[PDB]
Amino acid sequence: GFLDGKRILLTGLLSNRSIAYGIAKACKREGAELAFTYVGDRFKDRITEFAAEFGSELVFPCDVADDAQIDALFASLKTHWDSLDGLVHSIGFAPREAIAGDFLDGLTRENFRIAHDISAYSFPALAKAALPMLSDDASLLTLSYLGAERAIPNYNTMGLAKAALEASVRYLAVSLGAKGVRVNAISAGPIKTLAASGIKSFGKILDFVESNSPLKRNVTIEQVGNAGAFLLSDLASGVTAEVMHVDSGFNAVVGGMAGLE
Amino acid sequence: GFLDGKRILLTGLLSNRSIAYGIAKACKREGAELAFTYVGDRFKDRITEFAAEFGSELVFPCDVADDAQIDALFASLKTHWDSLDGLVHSIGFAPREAIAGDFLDGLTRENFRIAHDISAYSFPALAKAALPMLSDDASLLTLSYLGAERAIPNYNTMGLAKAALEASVRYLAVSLGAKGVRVNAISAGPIKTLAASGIKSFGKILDFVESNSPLKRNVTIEQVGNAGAFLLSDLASGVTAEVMHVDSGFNAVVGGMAGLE
Amino acid sequence: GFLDGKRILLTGLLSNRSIAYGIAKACKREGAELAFTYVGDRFKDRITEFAAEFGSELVFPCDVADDAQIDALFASLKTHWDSLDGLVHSIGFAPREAIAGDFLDGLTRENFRIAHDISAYSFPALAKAALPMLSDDASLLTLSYLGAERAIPNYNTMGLAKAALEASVRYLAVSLGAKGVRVNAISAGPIKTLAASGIKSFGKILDFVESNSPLKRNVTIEQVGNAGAFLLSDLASGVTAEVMHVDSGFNAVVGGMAGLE
Amino acid sequence: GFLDGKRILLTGLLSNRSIAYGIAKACKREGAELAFTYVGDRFKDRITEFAAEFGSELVFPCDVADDAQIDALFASLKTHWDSLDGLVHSIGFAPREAIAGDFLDGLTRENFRIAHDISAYSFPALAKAALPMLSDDASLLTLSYLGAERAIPNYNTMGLAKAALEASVRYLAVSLGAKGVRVNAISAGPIKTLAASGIKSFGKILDFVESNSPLKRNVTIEQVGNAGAFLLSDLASGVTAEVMHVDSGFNAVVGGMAGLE
Ligand SMILES: NC(=O)c1ccc[n+]([C@@H]2O[C@H](COP(=O)([O-])OP(=O)(O)OC[C@H]3O[C@@H](n4cnc5c(N)ncnc54)[C@H](O)[C@@H]3O)[C@@H](O)[C@H]2O)c1
Ligand SMILES: NC(=O)c1ccc[n+]([C@@H]2O[C@H](COP(=O)([O-])OP(=O)(O)OC[C@H]3O[C@@H](n4cnc5c(N)ncnc54)[C@H](O)[C@@H]3O)[C@@H](O)[C@H]2O)c1
Ligand SMILES: NC(=O)c1ccc[n+]([C@@H]2O[C@H](COP(=O)([O-])OP(=O)(O)OC[C@H]3O[C@@H](n4cnc5c(N)ncnc54)[C@H](O)[C@@H]3O)[C@@H](O)[C@H]2O)c1
Ligand SMILES: NC(=O)c1ccc[n+]([C@@H]2O[C@H](COP(=O)([O-])OP(=O)(O)OC[C@H]3O[C@@H](n4cnc5c(N)ncnc54)[C@H](O)[C@@H]3O)[C@@H](O)[C@H]2O)c1
Ligand SMILES: CCc1cc(O)c(Oc2ccccc2[N+](=O)[O-])cc1F
Ligand SMILES: CCc1cc(O)c(Oc2ccccc2[N+](=O)[O-])cc1F
Ligand SMILES: CCc1cc(O)c(Oc2ccccc2[N+](=O)[O-])cc1F
Ligand SMILES: CCc1cc(O)c(Oc2ccccc2[N+](=O)[O-])cc1F
Repeated sequence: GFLDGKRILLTGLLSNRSIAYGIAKACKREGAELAFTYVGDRFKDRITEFAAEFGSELVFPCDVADDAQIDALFASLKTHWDSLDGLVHSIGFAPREAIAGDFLDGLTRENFRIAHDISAYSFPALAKAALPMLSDDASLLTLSYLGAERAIPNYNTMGLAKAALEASVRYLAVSLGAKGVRVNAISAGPIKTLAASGIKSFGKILDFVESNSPLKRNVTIEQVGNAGAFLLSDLASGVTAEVMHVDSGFNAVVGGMAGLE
Repeated sequence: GFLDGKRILLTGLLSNRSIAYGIAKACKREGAELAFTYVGDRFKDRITEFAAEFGSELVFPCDVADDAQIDALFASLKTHWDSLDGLVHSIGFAPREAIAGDFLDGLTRENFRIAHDISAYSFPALAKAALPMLSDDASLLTLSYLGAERAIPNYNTMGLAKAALEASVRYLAVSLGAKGVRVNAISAGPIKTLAASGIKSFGKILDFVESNSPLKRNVTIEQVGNAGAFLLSDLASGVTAEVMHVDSGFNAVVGGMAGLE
Repeated sequence: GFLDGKRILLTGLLSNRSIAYGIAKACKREGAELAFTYVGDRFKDRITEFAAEFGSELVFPCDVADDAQIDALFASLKTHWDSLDGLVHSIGFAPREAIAGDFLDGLTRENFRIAHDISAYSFPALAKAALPMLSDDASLLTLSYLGAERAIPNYNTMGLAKAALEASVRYLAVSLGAKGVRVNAISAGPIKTLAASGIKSFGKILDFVESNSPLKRNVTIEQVGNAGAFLLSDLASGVTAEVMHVDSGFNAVVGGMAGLE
Repeated sequence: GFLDGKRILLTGLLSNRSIAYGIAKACKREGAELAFTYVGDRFKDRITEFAAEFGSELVFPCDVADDAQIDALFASLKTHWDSLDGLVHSIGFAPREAIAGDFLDGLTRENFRIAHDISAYSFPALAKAALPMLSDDASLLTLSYLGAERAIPNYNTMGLAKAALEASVRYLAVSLGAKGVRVNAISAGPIKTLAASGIKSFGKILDFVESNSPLKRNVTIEQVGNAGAFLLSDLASGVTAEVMHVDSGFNAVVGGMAGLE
């Protein structure tokens, strides 16, 4: 397909319901060669299997809290791939209390720190670490959420982190653009994933979106994935510094103002 | 490719440098069946040829100033196509003085009217007229410009018109979304086209973008086209009500603040 | 107060519940000298009284559909005021069907035209007509609504018109800024006014905002008015081309995603 | 004036050119009672003097890196003021290399951390710490910059930090709004201040803004201050979760596309 020959590294493939699984599946379909990261030796087995069902045996540990692992990841990858065409950043984290209840109740310096460190800093950090082996027409993708633009209940500290994440997309696009590398994000709609379990009221959000988005339907990892593959391909070569919504248009409306119909 | 079987109507193919030419070329490449509109019997010959080099003999007059022609277009098309999968709105107009010099000097009620009528109203108007023969997973595309979001010199009345155009994308996405039809826009960067001749300082804008966009390069009708084809395809089924920038990221920076280096 | 000596013309004072009434009241309070417009000889009596309770006897007919009345308004005003410090644009209109039910059902070329003509074009048109007697530090205010930014049910064609209105703010700010005149808008929240009667589901919107805005309360013409007076004063001299929300922060959240609590 | 009786705490008054100095001066003028913070015992003398020229003897150390000082600040203030009506957050920091040259060259985990910790986290942290003594109609103000919205040369890591700062405004507005407290920001234009010295190319930016903003002029701490006082007053009671530009409209244009005139 439109990603033949492209070599792409995917982070954040945790289960068969992960957004990164859908992106991987679309990229593979379009002819990319894939490689994967995992967090912690315990998960090496599960990820090696995932990579195998995508025709890949390239897996590398990367806890983004750890500078050593970030540098090692790309030293390791470089032994297998001379150059890297795509990077998918599809990871994040915030302590329970930082994404539950009131925004201030759950706010601490450490909660703020961790959330921004893992969910925002890790993207340009991965970009920097990958730069030497990035090809000139490389493309970097990250995943964001509407909670960066507007206040969403329980999203809280992540919203702050995502807004910084979206800003890093713009600074990264400038910093890497002379060379030719593009940098974008997808602002995905609610998808039932493992991470989604940390958002109490996710089911409520999910229902609301289904009811109120222009398409009257929620998105899938296939849809987010197909847009992933697009942004990562040369079809999207005129596109950088862009936060693309894949949320059935939910971002663009003001919904739920029917009154107990 | 990813538009096999899709039947798509393109407006605004005036020359081999038109944005609509690039979109057509990408769609054809991806396996779409195409049909075209032209303005005025004089141009029937030139467009019939364009359609022929895309493997199509379906051409239909449509001056969007004229309700009769809008209704006739889709009565005519319906005799050849049972259903319509894609509509490309790539047209517009504003009187010379409305896009030259000071915004107020060139402002008149008629200039305002014409500009909005042709450049903004015609999109949902085409959408409405096409609705009966639109398939459920149809996709409608229009072209906008950064002048809708921020004041650009000489763009003037068009900026107002484009902002209304971008709003119509959102209302159209809601209005047609229950049925399943998606509605989006591409905010394209400066491209040397016939319409571009109406913008004095286009060459200056073109230079500035090349110099200051993250990618340090201007876009092409191929790049805008590839993103067209994407939005029009099922790869973009999670995407509606979206204004997608295809401008090498220019929208996202504040450029040219080097001082006589 | 902070508008002493300022001479300000207000449009759109229809009743004691009009947004323009609140703006007038705040400006008067802050020491402005006021003048008013009315639509149609029938309403001359009601407006002359309103002006009297603001200490003013300056009233002038202005149907913004009519170029003659726009030019006459400022010829007339010029006989009483040597110079103009403030202009409040607080007017608009769209045919019933254009702001009811589905966006496409109510869409016609004439409905589009009228809506944009009265609600959007009239602002820069008033600005142009007023320019000769505008003082260098003059300030122009218009009123918009969140329906310009995001699709709101029933708002429909007005949303398109408001988006053009908000764009005209930016082009006007550039066009009049060298001279020193500022141009801004207030994106007001839902307020029970005569115009509000044209929006079926206004009560529903009103309830939703009260329930879901950060302040858990709706705004008043006093609040919109106080922000009016601010923007019109020299306190706001660093501010132009700005769309300021006065809506208890409603614009900035994603509300109502509680599920049948 | 319009802040009589209000008791307001100001952070970030470092010199007579600080933005916080201008805000203080406007608030005092409008009848507020003021109190100030300073960083480090060395600066106690300079700030005690500043407070004295505003009729205040209330000064309190607060290095926002330090949880102990944040809690102590409001224990101390509470001994003098029963309740707090206003808080001005006008502080920040990023290591030299984090705001110089390329965005990636200067990027480190620690640089990211410090920048976000001091420039973004400290605002809601101050809000939380102040909450018990905040009155119901209290108002909190922070200062941001256009670098949060679009990539600006050399702004780099601060841009990320400011975007998180602006998001915290929205989450804080929701979290504190039921009680009635408002939370806003001013996105100020370039002003020659001590902090400005950390931005090489500040003079270039300053020149560009003067040349290209709609008002053809830069802003002052008086202008930012007057808008401060506004947001902090009951005139702005309909306004929360708002990022208000005070930058002569620079944000709203695309400037400098004249070509070597
Ligand atoms: N699911 C949604 O509704 C939704 C919507 C919009 C955006 N997103 C975003 O998409 C991305 C993926 O999340 P998801 O929905 O696929 O759920 P997920 O749980 O499947 O993926 C989360 C990933 O975060 C990774 N991760 C956590 N801490 C890490 C660390 N220290 N180092 C490396 N990786 C770490 C996990 O390993 C996991 O793969 C996230 O950035 C998330 O914010 C999700
Ligand atoms: N070229 C650029 O720099 C640029 C950038 C962003 C957006 N756009 C937009 O892309 C679209 C296409 O313009 P272009 O750049 O391809 O130049 P173009 O001249 O090739 O296309 C303009 C089209 O407008 C059509 N048109 C004018 N009046 C019409 C009417 N009454 N009825 C039907 N069609 C009419 C013309 O026939 C022509 O096909 C426009 O909407 C334009 O605003 C252009
Ligand atoms: N009330 C709300 O909820 C709300 C919210 C946001 C914005 N707005 C806007 O505020 C402005 C004022 O409306 P309102 O709420 O005060 O209701 P309103 O009915 O009191 O004011 C409407 C005004 O429109 C004027 N008008 C209509 N046609 C006109 C014409 N051809 N020429 C001159 N004037 C004409 C009317 O005379 C009337 O004064 C409008 O622009 C409206 O869109 C209202
Ligand atoms: N000057 C500009 O061009 C401009 C433009 C937009 C926004 N801003 C913002 O306005 C705010 C004020 O900066 P400024 O322009 O007045 O310059 P400034 O140097 O006068 O103010 C900076 C302040 O940061 C304070 N600060 C630094 N580290 C601190 C810490 N650990 N704890 C407490 N305070 C600390 C300093 O004490 C100083 O008062 C900043 O947030 C800045 O980002 C400035
Ligand atoms: C409500 C939408 C949503 C957004 C996320 O960023 C998301 O992913 C996370 C949520 C909380 C903490 C960390 C993550 N994450 O994987 O980045 C899950 C979701 F369901
Ligand atoms: C500066 C970028 C630009 C934007 C357009 O919308 C554009 O197209 C038009 C310009 C003026 C009037 C009408 C059109 N148009 O074809 O819609 C051409 C351009 F060069
Ligand atoms: C839902 C909020 C709202 C917005 C308006 O612009 C408004 O004013 C109008 C509504 C429809 C047509 C015309 C106007 N108007 O006075 O401009 C009334 C409202 F209640
Ligand atoms: C270019 C405009 C500008 C923005 C700032 O946030 C600014 O303030 C800082 C700049 C760098 C680091 C820290 C600060 N700060 O005081 O928050 C100074 C500026 F000149």
